[PDB]
Amino acid sequence: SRNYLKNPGFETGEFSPWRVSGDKKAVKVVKANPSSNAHQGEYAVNFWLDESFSFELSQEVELPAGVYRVGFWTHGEKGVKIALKVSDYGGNERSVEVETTGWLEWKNPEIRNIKVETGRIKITVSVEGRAGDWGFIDDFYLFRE
Ligand SMILES: OC[C@H]1O[C@@H](O[C@@H]2[C@H](O)[C@@H](O)[C@H](O[C@@H]3[C@H](O)[C@@H](O)[C@H](O)O[C@@H]3CO)O[C@@H]2CO)[C@H](O)[C@@H](O)[C@H]1O
Ligand SMILES: [Ca+2]
Repeated sequence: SRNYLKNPGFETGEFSPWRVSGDKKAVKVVKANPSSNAHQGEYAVNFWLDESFSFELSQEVELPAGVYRVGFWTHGEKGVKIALKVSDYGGNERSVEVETTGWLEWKNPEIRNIKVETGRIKITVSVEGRAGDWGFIDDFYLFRE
């Protein structure tokens, strides 16, 4: 249960060391109100904009060789396109795609059986929304299997 991602729940109230790329103004760390918008703790990433938007959240990690799994938790407006990607670990990029389906309909994208041979991994989440779309991202984990 040791989690290899830093600030995996945004509980500092800030992004660091997660990088935000793309339409940054679409994405914030917020103190969830109601708290149910977060999956753990008090804070979550919330995205929203009044026009269409795309962004990515990423973090790179140095890790012991081993087999790992990565995932997180999300919910939001019906039809927002979210992808989880892992790269730089030794193999080709792996991904999984999910769409949100409404408020508090939690999704748990996950990638398992990731054989880290480079001593590194990069975790990227991509979000693509239409005008007015929104959602929450929280509670990342990178575990050794
Ligand atoms: O079931 C409806 C849900 O709406 C959510 O609200 C969405 C976003 O999560 C929220 O960020 C956004 O709010 C805008 C902006 O970010 C905020 O600072 C400002 O005060 O209001 C803006 C909207 O006018 O609103 C969208 C919905 O439009 C709630 O997060 C969720 O709890 C739930 O009510
Ligand atoms: Ca949290």
